[PDB]
Amino acid sequence: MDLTNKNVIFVAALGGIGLDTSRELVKRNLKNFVILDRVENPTALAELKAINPKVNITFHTYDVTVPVAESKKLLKKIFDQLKTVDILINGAGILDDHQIERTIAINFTGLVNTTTAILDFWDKRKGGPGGIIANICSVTGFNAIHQVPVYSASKAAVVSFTNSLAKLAPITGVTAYSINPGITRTPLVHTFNSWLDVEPRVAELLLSHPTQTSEQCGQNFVKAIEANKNGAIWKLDLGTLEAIEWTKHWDSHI
Amino acid sequence: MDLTNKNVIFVAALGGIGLDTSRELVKRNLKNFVILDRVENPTALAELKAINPKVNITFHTYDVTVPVAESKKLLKKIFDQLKTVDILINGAGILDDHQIERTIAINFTGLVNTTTAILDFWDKRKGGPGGIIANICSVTGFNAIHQVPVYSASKAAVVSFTNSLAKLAPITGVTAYSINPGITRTPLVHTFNSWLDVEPRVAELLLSHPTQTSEQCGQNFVKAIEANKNGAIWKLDLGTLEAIEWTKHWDSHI
Ligand SMILES: NC(=O)c1ccc[n+]([C@@H]2O[C@H](COP(=O)([O-])OP(=O)(O)OC[C@H]3O[C@@H](n4cnc5c(N)ncnc54)[C@H](O)[C@@H]3O)[C@@H](O)[C@H]2O)c1
Ligand SMILES: NC(=O)c1ccc[n+]([C@@H]2O[C@H](COP(=O)([O-])OP(=O)(O)OC[C@H]3O[C@@H](n4cnc5c(N)ncnc54)[C@H](O)[C@@H]3O)[C@@H](O)[C@H]2O)c1
Repeated sequence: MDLTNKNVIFVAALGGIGLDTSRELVKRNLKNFVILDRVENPTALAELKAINPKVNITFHTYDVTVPVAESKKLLKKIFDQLKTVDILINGAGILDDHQIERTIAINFTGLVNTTTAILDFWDKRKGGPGGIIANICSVTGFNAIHQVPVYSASKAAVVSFTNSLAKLAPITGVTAYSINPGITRTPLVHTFNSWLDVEPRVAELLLSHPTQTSEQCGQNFVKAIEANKNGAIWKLDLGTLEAIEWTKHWDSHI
Repeated sequence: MDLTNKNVIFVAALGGIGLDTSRELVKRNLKNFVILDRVENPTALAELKAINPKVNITFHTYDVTVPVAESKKLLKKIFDQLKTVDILINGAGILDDHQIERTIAINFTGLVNTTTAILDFWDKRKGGPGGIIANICSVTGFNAIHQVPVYSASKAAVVSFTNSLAKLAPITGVTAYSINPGITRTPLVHTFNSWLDVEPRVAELLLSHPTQTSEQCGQNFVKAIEANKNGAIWKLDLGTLEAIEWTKHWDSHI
């Protein structure tokens, strides 16, 4: 996949991992880079506009906890403007296991709802052109940080969901793969709440082991996009990029 | 784990898999068998009472979509009466990928919230005795039925969540294992909605392959309880019982 003159929507482009991924994407000579995020970051937006003024960067306010109808409304307006959208990147995430419902709504439900909304425009069954979805999950969706079990469970949900999207590609025309960063030095993991405070020092303990920077993660993120492998499960851990194999513990046979 | 004179709470005991598991549990000479389910099934309750009248069977109305505080209120009352609860079984589940939010709230969030509620009474850190949690998940949490990707992703979440609980047992005193039925002939899978109707015949196609009855599933369910393995991931597929090994794709090192 050649990103030149592509139309990309990035949900939550202006967060730690997002911003660094966004800096790399804008170097690729996108036609349109649409940022959907809950909160404006004018600094980050100004930066990204500086990096490559050939790219048309647009920002819409977007909370992923809104209902599908709301997402549909917003996507209609984007599709109306741009006509075609090549790539959707779902990047919204909260780490805070004192916030059980909000964790799940943002990390899992919200990702599912944006995806369901964009399938209205993409589904080949309704005559749509198909599309590519890049889901930011997490290595914690493979194997939990069990001191943040809710966070990890929500990421396990999106890894599964993403795997199922990729299997639906022949019906929907929409391919999908997950991007799963290992521990990355962003503000998200700087400090955070463990579930029932089983481990109040969970951030300090995590950053006592090998981490990666946002930038190395950013770089590998765009490489995974350009590889464009339907069904890939990308691990971006410790500055590297690798596709993991999902264990087949059971098969539905359909 | 000898079930004799134990106090068991079973969330959603009166459903297809539930009822058949409940029939086997009441044969074990429980002191107290507390059924929490959204809806009364008097027929099922009468049956269960008939099977072993030595067991004290109690029914409380319980929707798992209520807030933790609500679950805490209800559990307080139960713990008040019984004093001690040995085992909590979380069995609520809906299969219906036209109901995205409800699927996630019931299958994932609700499980997480009941668990979080009961830890108030169990957590050894608050001087509680600890406790045992049996989570009914699903083989779809290992490997999706991708025509019901939301359902599968919700079950992947609770598999993960349950694995993490088991790792937290040294801190909380609460051990936990999942029970993961293969396709079982209950009403749940008789007919159901695929996500975006990618496959309207998903039930008919699933029941064209080897299934198991509720009864064989029920029997194996109680065996897994009696094995009482913290951390176990029980597959109950095709009339059998086996613990699967979770792939270590990534380690947090904490
Ligand atoms: N940092 C890590 O170690 C790490 C590891 C694995 C996976 N992840 C995942 O990577 C992504 C970003 O993580 P990060 O380090 O950049 O965290 P971060 O705190 O820097 O920001 C994550 C992004 O989520 C967005 N967001 C949060 N709630 C939202 C909502 N309701 N609607 C829209 N956007 C919302 C924020 O605006 C931000 O842009 C998330 O999906 C996250 O869970 C992070
Ligand atoms: N039948 C299968 O093939 C199968 C396979 C694997 C896992 N499971 C899981 O087993 C559990 C029950 O499955 P089943 O086949 O017996 O389904 P079922 O339709 O017969 O009933 C499931 C139970 O969930 C309860 N429930 C639903 N919403 C609830 C809510 N809001 N609050 C409280 N309880 C609620 C129902 O009342 C019922 O007791 C679920 O976790 C389900 O997903 C089923």
